[PDB]
Amino acid sequence: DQLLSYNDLRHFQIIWNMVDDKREGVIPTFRVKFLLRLLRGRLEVDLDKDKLLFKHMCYEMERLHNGGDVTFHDVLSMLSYRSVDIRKSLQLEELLAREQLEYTIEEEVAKQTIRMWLKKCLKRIR
Amino acid sequence: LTEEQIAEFKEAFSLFDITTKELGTVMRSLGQNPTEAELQDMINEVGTIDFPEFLTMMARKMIREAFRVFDKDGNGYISAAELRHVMTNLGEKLTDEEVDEMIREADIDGDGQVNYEEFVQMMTAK
Amino acid sequence: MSEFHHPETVQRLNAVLKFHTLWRFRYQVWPRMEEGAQQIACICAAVLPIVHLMEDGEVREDGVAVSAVAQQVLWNCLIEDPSTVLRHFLEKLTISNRQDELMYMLRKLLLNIGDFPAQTSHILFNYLVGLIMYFVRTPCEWGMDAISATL
Amino acid sequence: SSLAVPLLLHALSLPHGADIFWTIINGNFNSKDWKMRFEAVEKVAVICRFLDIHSVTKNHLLKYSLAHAFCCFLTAVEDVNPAVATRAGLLLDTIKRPALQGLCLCLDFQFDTVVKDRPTILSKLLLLHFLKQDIPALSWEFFVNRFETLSLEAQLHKSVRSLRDSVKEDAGIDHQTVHQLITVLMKFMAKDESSAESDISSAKAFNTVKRHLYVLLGMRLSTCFNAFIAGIAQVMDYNINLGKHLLPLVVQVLKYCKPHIRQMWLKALLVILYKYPYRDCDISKILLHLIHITVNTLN
Amino acid sequence: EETLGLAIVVLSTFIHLSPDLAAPLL
Amino acid sequence: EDSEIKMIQEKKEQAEMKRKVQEEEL
Repeated sequence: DQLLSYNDLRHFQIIWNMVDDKREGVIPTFRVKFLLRLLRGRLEVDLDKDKLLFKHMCYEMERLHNGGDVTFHDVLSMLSYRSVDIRKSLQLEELLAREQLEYTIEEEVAKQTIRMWLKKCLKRIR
Repeated sequence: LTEEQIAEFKEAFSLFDITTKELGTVMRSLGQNPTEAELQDMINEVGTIDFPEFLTMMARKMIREAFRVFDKDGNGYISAAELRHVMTNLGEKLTDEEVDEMIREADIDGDGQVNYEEFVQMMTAK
Repeated sequence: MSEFHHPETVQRLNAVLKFHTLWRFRYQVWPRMEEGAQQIACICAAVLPIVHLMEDGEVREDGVAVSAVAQQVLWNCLIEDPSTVLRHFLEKLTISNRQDELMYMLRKLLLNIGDFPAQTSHILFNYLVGLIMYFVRTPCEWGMDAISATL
Repeated sequence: SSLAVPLLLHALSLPHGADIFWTIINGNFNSKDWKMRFEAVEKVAVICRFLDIHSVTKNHLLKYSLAHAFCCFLTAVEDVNPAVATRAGLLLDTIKRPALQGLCLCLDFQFDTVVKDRPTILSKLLLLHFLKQDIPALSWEFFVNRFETLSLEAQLHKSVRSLRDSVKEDAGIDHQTVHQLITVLMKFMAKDESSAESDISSAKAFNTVKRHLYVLLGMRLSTCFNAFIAGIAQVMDYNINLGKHLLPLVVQVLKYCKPHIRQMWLKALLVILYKYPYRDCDISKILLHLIHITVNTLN
Repeated sequence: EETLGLAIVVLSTFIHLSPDLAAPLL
Repeated sequence: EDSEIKMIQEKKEQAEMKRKVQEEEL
């Protein structure tokens, strides 16, 4: 339950084979955000009630390539990080780089939320 | 919704216009290839499908304390030149006329340390 | 500016001990005034004569002093907190013309005593960083004067 | 300048010359234009850095003129224009240490002879210790020479002008100058370590400082005791080796023969035992009397 | 006066940090 | 944050210096 077993890994490769149908190995620009919308089962995450982690994962998916493509060896390692408790099961260089990335990406999503709120004030006033 | 989203999901939803099983074909012409569970999760938030309800489901799929991201000394106020030069300059399209309209709806006090609480209060005056 | 330009030392010593006694009670008075009457400058006017009296001296032999006692009462004036001699003091630091002699006195005071704790120096350096935070808040176009005044 | 300096030192070794040089440095240094102050501090720096030690020790008013030049040089460190202040501070660095020792010896001679100018000189000397501390601006031989000079100024019962424009008798006043020297002494031992026991030199000097610090400070209407309590707390806070070395003589003289000085008194007895192995016999017993004094001098 | 109160405060800390300095068995 | 990589860099750096002084002293 703390780590992804073979049933959850099998569910991830079924949903990867079902979302990538054109058989070359990549996910294109148009369909990177539509990948985690239908993950259910033992990794049940919905559109509501988990919005902060939703926007956090949504910003983690579009930071390492500056948009565009994500490959078959990046996203599963990041979910493998996110699906386990990282406080006592991680080492010092990786934990320190992980908490620095977590702090700077939390600061960046705070900037993004206050920026879209400023946009919302622009459209509300005018 | 924005007119980009209105026109986009208009031309997405006017191709297979109600019914139930056409939702997957509209979304398949739109890019995703969902499951039956994802379908029933969309229909379990509210088969009959209309144009603004489809718009809201797609948007769903994708305050005062906010300014404390942009405040550091904790006095409850933020300098007017600093708040202006990070509001209109740090990225997206905030032109000089409409940010002059923002400064005149935000710095009616004019002290030099804009009271963002006063700003938000006038914002919801309606 | 006249009872401290009053050239008798010990009357100014009485006045600054009165200043220290009112300096001891600067926190009691948030509910001590009349309830309802809360709803329905002393620093900058005294630090100059404090360093003026530091400069002045007299041969006090009857168990009294001039520079030494003034040194000790300025210490006790700031033995509480470096920020309580800054938060009630940074409000009155906007006049550049005056600020030149102000920072000049502030140089001469630690030039006079020279031996001081190191926690207050590190926290003053931290409050200089706070001044730079204020600079981030109020960039203007200036800088050479501020960095000379600091350096 | 290297050619000009022994000729000018030959000129100032004669009568009528020191007055002209006095008026020259007065009109150059006290000017209302800051460029004259600028040029005066550079020129007095160039005279100071081309001087010798034993070549000056025969003429009186040569030493007086060089002392006034040096004290105006030290006075320009705190001038109101920042450029002259930073220039005097950085140009004080570029002086060879024998010339600064000779200048300090001339200033100590002028402190020894002239009477009415002892307020200012100590302030200048404190600035000297604050800026150029590698040269012994203050040392224990300096204090024993001033101890014998205040003894000759105290236990015994001119024509030159006053250098106060350079900046601008047996009971109290000489004793107040002694007290002022005690305050400078407490500042000295608080500031530096001054290990007189690390060398075999200055053992008799430091020993003479403690002996006569016992004798002339040991008569409860003086200004020395409260300043000694005001100083020894920072002494014990900053120094440890000489602090432990001098502690028992501090407690021998505490009551050998008052609100805020009681506050510093209890601060003193607070820092007597914070890191210090005091533990002896016939001395710790008086701490029992001390808590008796917690019900004696309060009662 | 708060001076005497702070005197008992510092005698209090004086004995709190180390009992051997003041009245170990006295 | 980045005070870890500099330690391993100076470790291999002082390894190169001790290799160099070992190759030239003998």
